[PDB]
Amino acid sequence: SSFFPDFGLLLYLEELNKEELNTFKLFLKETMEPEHGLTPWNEVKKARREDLANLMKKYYPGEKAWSVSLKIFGKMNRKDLCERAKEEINWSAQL
Repeated sequence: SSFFPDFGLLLYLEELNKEELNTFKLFLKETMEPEHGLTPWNEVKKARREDLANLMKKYYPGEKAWSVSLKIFGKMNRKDLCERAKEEINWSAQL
């Protein structure tokens, strides 16, 4: 359902350790620029996880914030997260 934007993004950010979260922010900067410009980066680079999930949903509404994060997990080699997402999305659609 609507689980993934409402709850999913934050839950997955919580599976990132401190170093991985910094890697995530850099991938996010790289994907948001130059289209979104330089304004969001100031929010991003100081945001804790809950704050990061919220600000992503401003620029990437609904499932878009979730979709952007998943691609980043794959690029940063957190393939365990990509696999869990597959499992969850596939089960949910079967409901």
